[PDB]
Amino acid sequence: YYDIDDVLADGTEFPCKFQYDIPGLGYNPGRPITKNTKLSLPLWLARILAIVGPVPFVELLPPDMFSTKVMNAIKTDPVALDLHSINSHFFSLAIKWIMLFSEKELANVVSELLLQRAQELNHHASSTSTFLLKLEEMEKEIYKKSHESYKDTKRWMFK
Amino acid sequence: NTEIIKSFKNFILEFRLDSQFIYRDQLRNNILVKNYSLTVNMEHLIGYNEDIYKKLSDEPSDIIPLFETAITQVAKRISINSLPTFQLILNSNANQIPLRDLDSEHVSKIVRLSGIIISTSVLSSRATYLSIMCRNCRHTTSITINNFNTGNTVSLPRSCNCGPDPYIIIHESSKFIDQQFLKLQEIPELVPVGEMPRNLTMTCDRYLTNKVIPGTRVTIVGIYSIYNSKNSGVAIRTPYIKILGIQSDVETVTMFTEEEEEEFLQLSRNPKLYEILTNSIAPSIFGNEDIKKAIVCLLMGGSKKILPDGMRLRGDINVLLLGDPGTAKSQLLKFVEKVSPIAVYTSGKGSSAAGLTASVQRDPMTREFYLEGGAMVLADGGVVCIDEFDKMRDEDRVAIHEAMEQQTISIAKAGITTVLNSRTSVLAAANPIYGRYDDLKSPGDNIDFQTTILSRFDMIFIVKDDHNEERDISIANHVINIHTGNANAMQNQQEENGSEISIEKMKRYITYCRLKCAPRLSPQAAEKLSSNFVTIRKQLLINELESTERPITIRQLEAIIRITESLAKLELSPIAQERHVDEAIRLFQASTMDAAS
Amino acid sequence: MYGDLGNKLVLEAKRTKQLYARSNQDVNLPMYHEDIIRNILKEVSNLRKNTEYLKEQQQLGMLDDKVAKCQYFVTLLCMERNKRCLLAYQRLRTDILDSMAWNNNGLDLMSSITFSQQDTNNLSHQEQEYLKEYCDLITDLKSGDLVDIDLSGSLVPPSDVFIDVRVLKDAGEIQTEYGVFNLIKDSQFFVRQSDVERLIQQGYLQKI
Amino acid sequence: PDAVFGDRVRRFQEFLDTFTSYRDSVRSIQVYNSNNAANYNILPHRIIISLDDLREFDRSFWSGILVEPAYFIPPAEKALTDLADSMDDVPHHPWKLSFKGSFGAHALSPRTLTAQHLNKLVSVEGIVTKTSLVRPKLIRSVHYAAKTGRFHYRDYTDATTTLTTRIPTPAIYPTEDTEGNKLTTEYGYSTFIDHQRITVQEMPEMAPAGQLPRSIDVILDDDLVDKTKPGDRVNVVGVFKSLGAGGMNQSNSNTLIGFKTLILGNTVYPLHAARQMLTDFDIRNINKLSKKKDIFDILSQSLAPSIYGHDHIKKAILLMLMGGVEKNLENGSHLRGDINILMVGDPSTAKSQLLRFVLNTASLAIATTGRGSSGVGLTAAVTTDRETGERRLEAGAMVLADRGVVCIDEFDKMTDVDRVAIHEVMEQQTVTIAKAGIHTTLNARCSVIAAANPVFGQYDVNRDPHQNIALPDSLLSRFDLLFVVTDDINEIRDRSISEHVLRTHRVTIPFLRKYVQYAKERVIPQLTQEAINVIVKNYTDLRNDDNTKKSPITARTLETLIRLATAHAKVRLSKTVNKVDAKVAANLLRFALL
Amino acid sequence: LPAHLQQTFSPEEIQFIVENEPIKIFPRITWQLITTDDKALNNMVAMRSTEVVLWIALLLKQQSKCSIVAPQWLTTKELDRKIQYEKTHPDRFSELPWNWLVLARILFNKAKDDFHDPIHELRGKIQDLREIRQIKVLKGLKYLNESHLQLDNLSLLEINELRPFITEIMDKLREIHTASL
Ligand SMILES: Nc1ncnc2c1ncn2[C@@H]1O[C@H](COP(=O)(O)OP(=O)(O)OP(=O)(O)O)[C@@H](O)[C@H]1O
Ligand SMILES: Nc1ncnc2c1ncn2[C@@H]1O[C@H](COP(=O)(O)OP(=O)(O)OP(=O)(O)O)[C@@H](O)[C@H]1O
Repeated sequence: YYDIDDVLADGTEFPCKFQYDIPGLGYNPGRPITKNTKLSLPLWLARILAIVGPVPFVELLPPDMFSTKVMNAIKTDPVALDLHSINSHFFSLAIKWIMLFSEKELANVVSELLLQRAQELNHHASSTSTFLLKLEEMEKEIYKKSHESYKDTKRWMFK
Repeated sequence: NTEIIKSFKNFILEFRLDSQFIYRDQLRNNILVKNYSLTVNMEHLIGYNEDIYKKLSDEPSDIIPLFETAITQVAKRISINSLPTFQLILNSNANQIPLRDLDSEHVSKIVRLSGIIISTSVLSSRATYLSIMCRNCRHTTSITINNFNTGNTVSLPRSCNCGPDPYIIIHESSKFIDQQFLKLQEIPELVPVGEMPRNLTMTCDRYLTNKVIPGTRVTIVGIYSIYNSKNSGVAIRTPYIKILGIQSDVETVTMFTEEEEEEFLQLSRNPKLYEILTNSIAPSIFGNEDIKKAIVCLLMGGSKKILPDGMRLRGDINVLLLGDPGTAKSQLLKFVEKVSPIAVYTSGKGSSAAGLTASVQRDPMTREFYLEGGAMVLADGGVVCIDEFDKMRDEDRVAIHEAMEQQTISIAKAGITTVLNSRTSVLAAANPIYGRYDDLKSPGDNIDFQTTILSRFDMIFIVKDDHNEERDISIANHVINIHTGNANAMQNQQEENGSEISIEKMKRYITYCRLKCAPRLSPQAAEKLSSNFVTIRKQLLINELESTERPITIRQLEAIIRITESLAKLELSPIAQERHVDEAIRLFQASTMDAAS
Repeated sequence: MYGDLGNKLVLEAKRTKQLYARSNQDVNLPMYHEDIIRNILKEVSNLRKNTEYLKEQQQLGMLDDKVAKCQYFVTLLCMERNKRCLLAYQRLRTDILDSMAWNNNGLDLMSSITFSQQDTNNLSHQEQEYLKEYCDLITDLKSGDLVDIDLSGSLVPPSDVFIDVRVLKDAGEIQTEYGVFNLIKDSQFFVRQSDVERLIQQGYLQKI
Repeated sequence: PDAVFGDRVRRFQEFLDTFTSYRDSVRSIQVYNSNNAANYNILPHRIIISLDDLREFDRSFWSGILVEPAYFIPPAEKALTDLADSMDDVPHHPWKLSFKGSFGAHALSPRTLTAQHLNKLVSVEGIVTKTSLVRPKLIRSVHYAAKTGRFHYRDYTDATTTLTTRIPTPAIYPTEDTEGNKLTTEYGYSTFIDHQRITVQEMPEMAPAGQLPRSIDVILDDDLVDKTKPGDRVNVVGVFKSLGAGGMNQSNSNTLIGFKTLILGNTVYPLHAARQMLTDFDIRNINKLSKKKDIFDILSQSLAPSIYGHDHIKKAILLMLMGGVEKNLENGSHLRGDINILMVGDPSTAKSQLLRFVLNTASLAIATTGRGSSGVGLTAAVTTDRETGERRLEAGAMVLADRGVVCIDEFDKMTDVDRVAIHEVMEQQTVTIAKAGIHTTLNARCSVIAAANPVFGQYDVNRDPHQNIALPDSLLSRFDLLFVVTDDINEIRDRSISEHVLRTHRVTIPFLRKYVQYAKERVIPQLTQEAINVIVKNYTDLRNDDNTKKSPITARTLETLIRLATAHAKVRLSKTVNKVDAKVAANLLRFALL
Repeated sequence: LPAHLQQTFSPEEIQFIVENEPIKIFPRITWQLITTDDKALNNMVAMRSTEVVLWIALLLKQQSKCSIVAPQWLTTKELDRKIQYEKTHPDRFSELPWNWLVLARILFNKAKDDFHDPIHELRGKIQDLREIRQIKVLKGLKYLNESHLQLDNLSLLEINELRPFITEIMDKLREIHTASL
């Protein structure tokens, strides 16, 4: 698949900095970029630039506010949370985070989250200015199939 | 007695029309997402329910909740403890005796009202499940208080072997329901002789509260029971309604069904909307094509930017209509009132322009100064409409200068100083200095001294009086068809059902299309309007050197960009284009020339 | 910054899916964004002549410097990052006209794929030769079956053998095979099952 | 008790590890308070329990605190206070809690009340505008039989224990215990506590437009009284609680609620959307950019990111907002050390634009909208009887203006009765009033920002530049800067405007608010003979050129001419009044006058 | 190329696999059937059973020359004993006819006016049993482990209704479990 769901999800930004000083700039004069300078990085190049060197080039700093000031909020009540305005996806960004990181700490704690969100979703499936709908919209695709199954299954079962 | 209970638990688990098994098929659907509520439907409920109501009419105030104990006992059958009690919602429709027959044969019978709700109180609490302690003997019991005869259905007795009235209300194991005391007002059209309208009071339960905003048409069905307050002659009491269910019309908070939007998308792909509305908006208006297009863009509006800094832009447009008497600027304004979601109509004499926005007064309880009234705070999201902008000089201009252009007032009267929000949209229709002389002299003499209001509004029409001998005779042919014969009421009903749009369809899709899409104009248009303005200012600049003064300043240039954003809300496209924007200036280029001649 | 227009390119690609796949089968595919893809065809042109300068200096200037190797990677990576989107929008374009090509693959005057979206019927006229190369290929798949099996429609299973069907919006005399049914205007039938399958998908009969 | 006490004791062994990191903290805070009190020749009992130490490893004990918060908190106190004595008993007041953390979806905006969580933990935010009185209250008085020398003991329970609805004691003070001894009471060993109610409005931006703001109220205790100035973005957390008898205490009880909403809470916090602690890093960088000799100009251009030009206006706002000092005269009247600028301009020329975004970075300076009811600087003797026998001079609008800024509009579109009030508060820092009560001189450090419009359209050039608004010169003489905004039409000027509005329908702010609020805490030079020698020469030539030209200036204008340069050195963050500051002060007035 | 309903069955063919099962009739009539799975008989005798496939018998009922016998568990005195073995056993469902829900809906179109008093009793005694199954299914999925389930007695219909969501939740959590190591 050409992956139209997440090719934009790697289009999002990500703040990290350098370890070396490189004259390769495309961001606009002053072609030497000084080291340890915090730069907004798109996920695609930044994923492999933290790999290619021994010592890689980009200082991968963790955006630990996407670690510590939300691990607490999801370790309390997984019912109505801001899962969305902090990150327009919470799923593949968590996937491609853990591939470089490989730490089972938060890899346990979102595994608690999903079944709890799923526990709402099935038994929410039988049949307002800016922020609110997309709480109800990141869940949409995941169940847009599901209640459309229940919709026809009544319409055969009755007359 | 009891056993009625057995006549209904053995009745709602099987009532159906032909093989759909509906009430279990919705209660199951209603215990899941938490609402805990019912409705009733048609006739046999009526057919034998009168045979129950011939033993419920005697007191439909205590054995109405004898329904309520039943459905909990069918609820636990669909569970297998955290189980609340339920509520009821009714339906009935034959007519509406407005406010006439209200003491003789209507104590504790089912009534139906049509009114306009005006005033909401703050919430409160009464209990429904308590726990009770005897003082020195320490008895423990629990009493439930379900339906009412306001307070004091039953009291607390003296028997625990401890002393008299030893009973106290703990707050550890208690539930609560909320009441309203919202006030109802008579719809001002049904009983005209010479009278002034009256008013009643009512309460409700929590799973039907906060469902109304002030300024709406509404209908309601409920009881007409009587309380007795001891804060006037013999022992007289007062009337009030105990409501049951508001099967209202629309809200006029964006949840609705899906087949509504299906036709809307099926209509919005046909690209004839801009021309077909101008015939179908006002079925009683001869032409007036430049003015008519200004109204549809006024009703929907643009957007609002809270862009990542401190300040903000104002996403709205505000028009004026000044001209000779007999050019239908008046009766056009009643026409926007019914079609708007929220509309008020205060169009006359300003009505004490300091008391237009805010009022404070002493209080019957605690002698306090709190905020009560306003014409603007009622009218947010929608459109107001006023007139007579010649003979108000007192406070009408000093009250709208702050109310417009930033839409952020704060009252600094004796109590609070709070910046309450406002997102209003104004409209006015004045007279010039008897019309003809302002079109037969130097083009001044419109407002008595100041033009500073005129820079605050962008769109200005200046109509006039021609003498074209073929357009009047059609008009004289027009209005006799609409006065008597009512043949165009049969004609426009004949072009309705495939080509035109009635009034009740226009209202519902405007609130849908505004509250879904969010436009933005394309950067290819940025070269277009910039090249437009520099000669527009120059056309003004060539006029000032000829000793011709007055008014154009830069609010209009940031008003055209809202105008071109307006039809983008109409087409519901997330961009804006060039055939989009060239028709937009074609409305405003026409209104630049009349600003000079 | 770099692949920014491709982000909003694939963003409006998301709208084309949700328009079709939620409402109904009737596609009315919007437009091809030649104006949008000409912008990224301009940036890929400027980016390509950027690296051949450093391909020219890597033997003469910095002398295959480690900095220059990373400077090749950003120019390498931003190419293919752009390359990922521009075909993905290209595939989701062509993976929905096939559904138009399948359901009306020839049932009644096939090569009349006219009276159909004239503002985009010149757009997909460059894709018509792609489209008809489905249509030519779908013909020999109909004939290359060693027995006669229908491949044009009839996807819902049959239930009964007698179905009341009404007609409207149609005239003339059709159905020369399987016995002529003599279609007059606004007159219902009461027939067997297998005949009307080639006419309901044709869209002449209306209600089951 | 065994069932209701067992999970107390099992918690009594559980939470002792949940203060492994606080059992140091709770004794370190008192050992010096025990020390300094013995060598004078002070803090309450705050034990902040986080969520984290009670959610990582207890679940049954957890959700009891967020479902039934009535059988758990006096367990947590009683097991706390023994650790106070088991740690500290050798040297010769209950230590209640605060409970900070997150909550997981209990940010009930009080426009909404709850059906789910009544009698539970609630997090509430908003603004307070009531600020009622303070009044002590007894909890325990000790009696003493003066004959036979023996003592007694008595505690009074009330609606203040926050949780247990005990049998009340409808009594004030008893006499004659079961003896023939006249009872004596020791008041030094009788303990007291205070009691203060405050009403909280709604944050009037996130409540959607269908209603006026609503309100509820909260009873707090001594530990955070006088912390709540009226006009603070406060955020409280406490228990939800009903009290009062509804339906039985009077008979027939028809349509009378008897269930008052109360919050018996703890631990308020001011928020900001005064306490901004910065590290060594940012405090050093702000000195590092202080080393540049251009940063007065960069701050001018980095303020209003929408509007072209007006750099004379733009430097003035940041000069005014940061503020110039007033050195009070010892046994003498202090002078004006406030600064008070004014604007006027022909309409739609961004005169009200920059007036509303000074309120976002205001640093606790909440202004009005200039609606000129009597109350702009006064009280109007509003007491509301304050529970039958208390009369209070309720603060109208100057308790918010103190060491802050205000802004009001529409001067000529006002009556007379506000203009007499703005006379007093400008010539004098204080108002003093005796309406039906007490003469009281309460102090105020204010600084107005003005906005008016000319009367007769575009008539400024063809007539006198003066009298152009003709409001009384009592204020014009008390003001200094009358910027007259031009709107001249040039084809390169407007073309530049046209794209810049268009480019924005789609050096930082929080660093800027730190820099000024750090610069209110640095020392004030005032002292260099060199800079005072040049400015008086700079005065004298225009003292020859004020009277034969446009506008006569006075001696108080010299007190500006120190004050602008005095604040201009506050931008420099130095203690030497340089020379370079005196050149921008002269040049700013030269555009203001010519 | 359906591209519409691919990952599961539509509800119109789940009846198609069950209609090809045989039941018993009471024939009436007297070459006849050469339908490649036929067992045509001679002049057929009434008052006797015969295992006949379903879909031809529904067609044989429209011309109305035969009659149907209900299967042996379709009395109200039989279904009651099913509701007791489950109400004492909240662990799972006990005893299942395996195609019961789709079997009744075919049986209520001129296959209901033949049997001895089933109206106002049978739809009573079925629609209760549908939800009691699905109340049981709501407690089960909350207990979801990794990659191992226990569904013992489910109708084919709920299998067509639990299907299109139960995959991609456990599949998406299969990633974060496996890509963690
Ligand atoms: N262009 C028009 N098309 C249809 N009807 C019109 C038009 N202009 C006026 N009328 C009719 O005039 C009738 C009475 O309107 P009226 O005479 O009150 O206007 P008016 O209020 O005097 O105008 P003005 O507001 O300028 O004073 C209405 O029934 C309306 O139908
Ligand atoms: N001189 C200016 N330069 C740039 N933009 C301006 C200027 N004047 C007005 N604008 C634009 O016009 C909009 C509103 O201006 P504003 O309403 O503040 O005028 P005003 O200061 O209120 O005048 P008045 O008080 O007389 O109504 C702003 O969004 C701003 O971008």
